[PDB]
Amino acid sequence: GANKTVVVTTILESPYVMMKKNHEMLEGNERYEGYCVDLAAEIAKHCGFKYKLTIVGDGKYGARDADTKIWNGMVGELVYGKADIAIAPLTITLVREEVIDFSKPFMSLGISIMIKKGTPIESAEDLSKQTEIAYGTLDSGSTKEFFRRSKIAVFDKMWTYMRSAEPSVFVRTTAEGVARVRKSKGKYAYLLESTMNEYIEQRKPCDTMKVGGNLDSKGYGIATPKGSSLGTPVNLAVLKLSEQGVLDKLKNKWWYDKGECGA
Amino acid sequence: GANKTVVVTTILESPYVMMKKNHEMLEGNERYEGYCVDLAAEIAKHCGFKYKLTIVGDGKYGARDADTKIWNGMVGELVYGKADIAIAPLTITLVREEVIDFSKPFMSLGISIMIKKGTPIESAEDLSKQTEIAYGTLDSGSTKEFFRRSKIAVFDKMWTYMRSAEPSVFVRTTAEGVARVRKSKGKYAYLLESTMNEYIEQRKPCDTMKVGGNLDSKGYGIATPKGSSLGTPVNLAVLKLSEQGVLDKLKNKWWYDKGECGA
Ligand SMILES: CC(C)S(=O)(=O)NC[C@@H](C)c1ccc(-n2cc(CO)c(C(F)(F)F)n2)cc1
Ligand SMILES: N[C@@H](CCC(=O)O)C(=O)O
Ligand SMILES: N[C@@H](CCC(=O)O)C(=O)O
Repeated sequence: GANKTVVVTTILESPYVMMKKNHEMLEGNERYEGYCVDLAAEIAKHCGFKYKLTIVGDGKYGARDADTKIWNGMVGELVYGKADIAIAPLTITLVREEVIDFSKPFMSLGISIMIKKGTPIESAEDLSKQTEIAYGTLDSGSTKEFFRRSKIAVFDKMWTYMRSAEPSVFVRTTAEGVARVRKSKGKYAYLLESTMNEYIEQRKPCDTMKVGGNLDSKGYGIATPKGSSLGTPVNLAVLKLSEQGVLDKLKNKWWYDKGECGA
Repeated sequence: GANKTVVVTTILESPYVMMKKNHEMLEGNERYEGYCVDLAAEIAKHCGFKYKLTIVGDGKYGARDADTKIWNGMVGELVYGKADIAIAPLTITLVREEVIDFSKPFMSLGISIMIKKGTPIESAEDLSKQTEIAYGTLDSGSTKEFFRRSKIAVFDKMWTYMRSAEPSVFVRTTAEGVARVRKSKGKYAYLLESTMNEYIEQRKPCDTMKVGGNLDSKGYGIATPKGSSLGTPVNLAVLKLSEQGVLDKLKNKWWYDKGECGA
């Protein structure tokens, strides 16, 4: 039919979407800033639609409950028609690509290790061969699923430890996992996406480090309900923005230019 | 209808598709080896189709002639229905994504600089600020198009030089550009994709080097004619292979394990 204001689902995750400090003075899309706030503005311009940013109610990326088969998070908001598009650091996975459409990826990432500086760990293999330092992942996301499914020996060894560890090694939010690394005196390491890991390393108090190579190679995509009319224009817009240098400019804006830990 | 043997278009490009040395003893798909030979076998298995590898007649990736609007290369083979699928290091671009379907990317790359070891160049900026050392790209591909379209100052400066340079800085095949770097005593630098650059650096005579960071961020996709029934199963297969670790294993097989220049 006639063009309608598009409901965008997204998630509070630095530096993608962040509440402006004075947000209670502000209304609508003006409450928020970040890489995905900027990317939403670009996508909507290039597709000629009006839109409203909404933070996912349950604060989750998206996983399907094994008993109910109900999708939660941003994936769930698309699946049940509560949002028209998800513009967020939402990982392209086979289990999701089957229930939602994903654009070509707008950013690459791989799973990585965050340590408190000085922690005697340089790799996933190192983590797996010891017990002094606990380690975990975010709940309700692609990292946790990577470990759960992995048939690779070292990651399977890691998963077997993590699923049964006490107290729990899993966290609800990235901020929580970061707080735990910062406050555990080197006795907790966090497995999170390289992109997030990199942003945090350049933020005060400058007490974390990314170590080792990435565990996998993947991407974030703009997601739409399966068969949405938005899917095609959205994908073309991501490719156009890539080719125009805009994605690179936005990455520099929200990563390099936001660096607080020196050169 | 009933399932038919799929015609695969591909291109002789190391280490993706390479003639086996004894190929005149061999027939059909057995003539060829490489990353994309292996990837084709995996894709066809996961999609349950039989297939025939064919080398693109004109030896080109795909560009559209500005006067005729006729597509050449592997893109042209898809557009005119001479091939059912292209399984090759074929770059996802907006001009192509509009005439063919691309899978989610199976490998990432960026444009990069190849020099003869000892060449006093470390970046694109360095190349642009001098004239002693000539530099160019492959014809009929995404690298040449990147420079031609770029609105970025340094790349526009590079393009202005390259388009008018004499003798021509452009080459028909990657092997030709590599030969020119090797035989020009440091007076020619070649702009090519990081993936290819990396493979060549680890091959005898070990006389080239990749320098500087990548100029862009993009990917190779499996391409199909627009609206092909193969598009969906092919994409799911790429995601499944990614998640299974197969793409990483194949990268190690054809890059790291093929290294001839030491550690
Ligand atoms: C035209 C650009 C917008 S594009 O689409 O290339 N995307 C732009 C860039 C940043 C990108 C490239 C490849 C990937 N990627 C995803 C996967 C797995 O899905 C893999 C691999 F190869 F490691 F398996 N790479 C993710 C992101
Ligand atoms: N980007 C991930 C969330 C972060 C993580 O799982 O580490 C997802 O889409 O589920
Ligand atoms: N992968 C490129 C060819 C190599 C290049 O242009 O450097 C393409 O699809 O056109």
